[PDB]
Amino acid sequence: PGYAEVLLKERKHAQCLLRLVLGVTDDGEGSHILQSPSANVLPTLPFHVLRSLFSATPLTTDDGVLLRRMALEIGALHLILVCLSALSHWDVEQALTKQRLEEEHVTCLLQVLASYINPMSGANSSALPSMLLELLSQSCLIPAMSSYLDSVLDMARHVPLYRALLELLRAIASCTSMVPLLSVGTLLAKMKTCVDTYTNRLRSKALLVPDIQRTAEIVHAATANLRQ
Amino acid sequence: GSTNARAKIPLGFYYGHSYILPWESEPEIDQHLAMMVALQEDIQCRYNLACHRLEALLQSIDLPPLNSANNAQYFLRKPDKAVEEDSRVFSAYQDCIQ
Repeated sequence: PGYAEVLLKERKHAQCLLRLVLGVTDDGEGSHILQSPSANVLPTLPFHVLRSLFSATPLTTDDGVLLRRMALEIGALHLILVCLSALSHWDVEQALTKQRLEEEHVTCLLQVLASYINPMSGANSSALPSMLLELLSQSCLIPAMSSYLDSVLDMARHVPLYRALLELLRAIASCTSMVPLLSVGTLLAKMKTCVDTYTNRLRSKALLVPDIQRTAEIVHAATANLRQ
Repeated sequence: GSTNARAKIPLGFYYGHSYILPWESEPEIDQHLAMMVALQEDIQCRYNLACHRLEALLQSIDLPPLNSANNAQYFLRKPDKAVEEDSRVFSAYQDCIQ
């Protein structure tokens, strides 16, 4: 519930998605949906609409609490975790663009999980149900993203991916039940060491990297609160 | 005695039904019948959608009766608006017949 209005904020894309889910390939205007210029947006689009939905609702309102619990009751986020498990695994540029396509899949589904844990927006433990921690412990997302967690060229390749990882770690640091899921904090110490190494390189010779270091400090303070 | 050249041979067509009959070699068939019924319903739905859009497109068309020389010049020129309308009719009719 509540997904409908946010889907109606993008009306033509909503019509294309609803025609594909009803099983027709055409829009009635003489053009196929797959041949339309919008069709690059539609594979990542419901994740975008869901991320806008989860950012739109706060944790304080009871409708949001029922919304998170309804998301667990459907288990669509479990199928998100299944997709992340199967997706965590010619031309060189074409294969790189394919890996980019799964990379914005990680970015959009991971924006979904980051907005699911913490609503963020302008900016509680009993409001979130307890079973989602257990099913994320069952999910192989956390070891896979810890492997995805080293080189400044590596963040230079995948900027939206590392941004989505960083806001996931900020959402985990925000929640009290998610700090057991991270080990991963020592790996985060390794990337903030890598950020300091690139700081040494710029002392020898973007704006996102100090913010990555700051969010790393935030999650490190969360690990200190966990150890305390 | 033929001279050497490039040879283009049409391979033709082969028509047959899928093996679902048990007695023809020498329940699953009921599930296959239900799947066939659902497939017939889906193809009927898409065909009815094509018929509706073709009917609206047919209502969009005017046709002169060749009573005058102006209608004759309309047939002779074949204007590009009539060309794009006839192309839309050709596409919708091909979808309908398939």
